Amino acid sequence: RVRNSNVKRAAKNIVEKYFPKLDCDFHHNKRVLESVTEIQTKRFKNQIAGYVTHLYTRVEKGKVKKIFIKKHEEERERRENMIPSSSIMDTEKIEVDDITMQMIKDYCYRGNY
Amino acid sequence: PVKRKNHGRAKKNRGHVKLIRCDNCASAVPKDKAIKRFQIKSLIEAAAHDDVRTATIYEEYEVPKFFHKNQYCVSCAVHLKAVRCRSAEGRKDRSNP
Amino acid sequence: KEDYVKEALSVVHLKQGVIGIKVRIMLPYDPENVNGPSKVISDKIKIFEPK
RNA sequence: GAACGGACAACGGCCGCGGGAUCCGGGGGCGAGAGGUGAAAAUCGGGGACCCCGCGGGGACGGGCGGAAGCGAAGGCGGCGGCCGGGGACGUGUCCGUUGAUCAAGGACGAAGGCCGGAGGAUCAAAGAUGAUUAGAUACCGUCGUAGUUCCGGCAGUAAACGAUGCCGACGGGGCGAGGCCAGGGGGCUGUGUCCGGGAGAAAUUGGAGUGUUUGGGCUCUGGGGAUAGUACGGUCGCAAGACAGAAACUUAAAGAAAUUGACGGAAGGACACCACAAGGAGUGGAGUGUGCGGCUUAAUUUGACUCAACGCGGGGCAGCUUACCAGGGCCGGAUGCGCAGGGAGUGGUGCAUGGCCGUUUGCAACACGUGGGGUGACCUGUCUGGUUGAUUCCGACAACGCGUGAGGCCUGGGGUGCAGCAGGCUGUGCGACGGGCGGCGGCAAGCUGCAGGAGGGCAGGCGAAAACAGGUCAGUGAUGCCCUCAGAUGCUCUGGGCUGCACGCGCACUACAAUGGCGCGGCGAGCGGGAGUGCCGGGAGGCGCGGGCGAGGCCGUGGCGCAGCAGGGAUGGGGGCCUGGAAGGGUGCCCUGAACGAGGAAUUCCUAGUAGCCGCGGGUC
Ligand SMILES: [Mg+2]
Ligand SMILES: [Mg+2]
Ligand SMILES: [Mg+2]
Ligand SMILES: [Mg+2]
Ligand SMILES: [Mg+2]
Ligand SMILES: [Mg+2]
Ligand SMILES: [Mg+2]
Ligand SMILES: [Mg+2]
Ligand SMILES: [Mg+2]
Ligand SMILES: [Zn+2]
Repeated sequence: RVRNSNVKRAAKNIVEKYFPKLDCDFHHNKRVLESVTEIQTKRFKNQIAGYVTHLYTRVEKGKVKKIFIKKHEEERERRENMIPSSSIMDTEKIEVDDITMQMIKDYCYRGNY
Repeated sequence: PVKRKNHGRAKKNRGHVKLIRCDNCASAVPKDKAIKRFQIKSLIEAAAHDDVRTATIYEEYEVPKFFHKNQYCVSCAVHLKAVRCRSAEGRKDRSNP
Repeated sequence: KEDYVKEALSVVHLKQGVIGIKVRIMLPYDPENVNGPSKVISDKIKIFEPK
């Protein structure tokens, strides 16, 4: 069945606040949920903890664009710092097409068609 | 009110466009107002094309095309669904897919 | 519903006829039951804080 | 305005050439149909149709190209060539020099249909005729067919002759186009559409419908609420049809415009459901009976409800009571304030005066606020293109963002077992399923779907939003306004009768029409509900006396009957025995009689798994 915003916004908060304490197995993922929240009825725990596992599977792939986890940007900034092959050194004697050089005739360098 | 900016037909800078007969209703519609769908399909349908390969005298026979200009009046063109039901803002589309 | 809304009915007899006035009031949650029910509504949840 | 230049042109008039198609004639072939339709008929067909091939005749018509492309003042103009004529734009140190703009009067042109005279007549086709359709059908559909459609000379002078937008002129944003001429420097003129803005506008919209209360460019025409009515009279025109022009009397408080929200649609597209359908099962309607409703009858056969949402419903199984009705008789709860006042009572009336409750929309998924945005505004967005879900459930894109009801969550029962307690075992406490896992679709996905695991993968109920409805209830009420009645009472009570009458119509059920059955013995036998058995008498029903205390149809085995209105069926009726009650039309038991009914017309209900159906049992009523 389809979960609602009372479950999905809840389970979004659980994976967002408490991501490292979670795991892909559901029964461990429910065992954190009584320890760390207060949810009254045992069916509605299973509604939430089920969708937490359905979130934690795709956040393990990192697919969701909304939620944001402290580990997942510090790993991202390592990926952000590419060893830079910027073409400012790679381009030598820049080939600029015939009319593009004429606009730079006042102050010019690296002239090629 | 005025429903369409061109008043349904493509007539601009004319006084008169000669009527044509509907291909389905035989109504008298002007050539400008008439819905025209030029269909170019093969003479033999695509289901039977394997059966004409076995039966041709000719190696590499090309099945000929069938050329017909369906010209529909407005009443039958919505009934034959040659023109699709669109919204009011969807009416101003002109491009074919 | 049986905890949180308490509803009332009183009837009025006037010159014109009978008027019935229903008052249904939602109660605020309070852990001490002097103001409302002790158990929360089942859809509401509490999340603790990580720090 | 005139000239000129190279271009451009479905501009016109005429002449000539040509194109294929429809129809007809004729020849040849073929051999039974063809035609036409939603379906058919009319019609033509062995006297050879249709179809195929050739020839011939004739009129009409230019397909494809053919377009938001050209031209013309408009109507209009589309094969080709030629002649005569016209046209605008462009280009120019050509000419003239204000010759202009707009118009009463007047004149010319003017689609279609129409008219006159002449020619012609293929198609189509008013009228007319038929064949159908239909309740009817003078129509729509089929066939035929005259005027007409065609040409020439004229009349006529009308169109939604529309851009529903007069002509001339000045000024005014960008973009894209497929015109023509010029220039060669994403150029200029002039047409032409389009898109987005500005401004305008009641708005739709709109490069004019802009430059308008900051109101004045010129000129012409028209309108002054609707209807009467584009009618009458007079006039002019016309062969006529009629045209032009054009009132009033009487009458009327609206008619109208554009847009919004609903509702509806024999509009298109979705989605969904056993008050749907398919695939099915059992039926109902037929029969008899039970019961309810109508009608009729009657002293009365009280009454509410009449589409789902009236009709085994009012927990409505009525002998009295109930009980409102009828025939009678009693009785006065006619208090209280000095015969009257007024209270009180009424199953009297009004549910179209009401409360409450309940039904129905719902077996739904809808409803709303805060703030912001769009619009002058009602309103819209939020509340959605799409995908998804039983769900406005969610994913997502998003002038919206955040919330709230409903949905969900929830509560109860059901299955699995952990612990605990205690004794057809009982009841506490938990656990257990979330769609989690996996595969494939969809991927910010929501989710869908298959399998594994599992006791269990949409279990059954419960509460159930906003809005409604003139839904039902005044006959549940010490819930009630108002009206009527109150002593010969519409009060209460008693007795009897009725609510159970019966030519008839209808709803829902029951038992059947039998052999997959029925009857007779033996054997085995449930759950809800947990109070009841016992001994004796009786053939049964039943009775009596003690008294902590229950279990079904059926199924299995077997005997008879053996396709029969038969041991199917058990209706109706007769005689007897009992029970309850004050009182039998009630119930039960015994014997006998032994009806229709041999599978039920048009129609029509319910239903997806421990379900339908079959089969009993218990409880409410009592
Ligand atoms: Mg015209
Ligand atoms: Mg012949
Ligand atoms: Mg004419
Ligand atoms: Mg004519
Ligand atoms: Mg003539
Ligand atoms: Mg004909
Ligand atoms: Mg006259
Ligand atoms: Mg309107
Ligand atoms: Mg009585
Ligand atoms: Zn048509």
